[PDB]
Amino acid sequence: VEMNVQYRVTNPEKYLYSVTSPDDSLRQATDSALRGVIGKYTMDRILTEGRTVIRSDTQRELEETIRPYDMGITLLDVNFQAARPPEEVKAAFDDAIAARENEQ
Amino acid sequence: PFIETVKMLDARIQTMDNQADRFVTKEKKDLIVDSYIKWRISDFSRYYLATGGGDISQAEVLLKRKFSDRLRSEIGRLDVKDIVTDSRGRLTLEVRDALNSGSAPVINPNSMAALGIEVVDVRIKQINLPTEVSEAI
Repeated sequence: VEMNVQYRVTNPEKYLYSVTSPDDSLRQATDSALRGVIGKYTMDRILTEGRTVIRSDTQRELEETIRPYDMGITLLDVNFQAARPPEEVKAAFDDAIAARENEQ
Repeated sequence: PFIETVKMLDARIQTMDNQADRFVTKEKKDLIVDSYIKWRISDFSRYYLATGGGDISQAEVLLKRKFSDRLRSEIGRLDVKDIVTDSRGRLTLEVRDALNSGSAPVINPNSMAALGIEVVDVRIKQINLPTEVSEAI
């Protein structure tokens, strides 16, 4: 799974005098929130149907997580990039599609 | 002199093409999609502020990041037959509408209108299959 997050910075006093390296803290928080969100949902729904609820849950979780830090960062958009399975099972997925064609 | 500098931003429509990438349909059928986007600058000051220095590549990066998400979210609900048989470009039009107007005269922060970018057209160039599926076909 990969994810991209776009954010702005407001009230620079908070950004400068609250947390050391706020960007790294936000990256760690984003990774934690993404792990927590993906943990709850099943694989196939993440692959195909949940790609909208996954992002919606991740953005809310990140906003709730970075609240105590009181960093100056405000959040614009959290967008879900790709949730491809590993290559080894990707071979099996391609084999399944070829199996459908062979069945015909 | 020596006080005012000038930055030039081209108002002509810019074309950004996406290389081959894999998408997952509703039946886990992997597809390889080539698509291009055409965008113009709406607010030159806002676009210059949002992208550091008004560089075109910086705006193209954000456009890529959002467009990939919306396109994957739209394809996830569709059949490969639904995608190939689509001739009115309904999914592309919906993707363009989502890119131009985001989700929450208010302007949503996740919309491209929050930046100085307006998407005028989204089209798909070619839809291919993985080499194994193509060989089976």
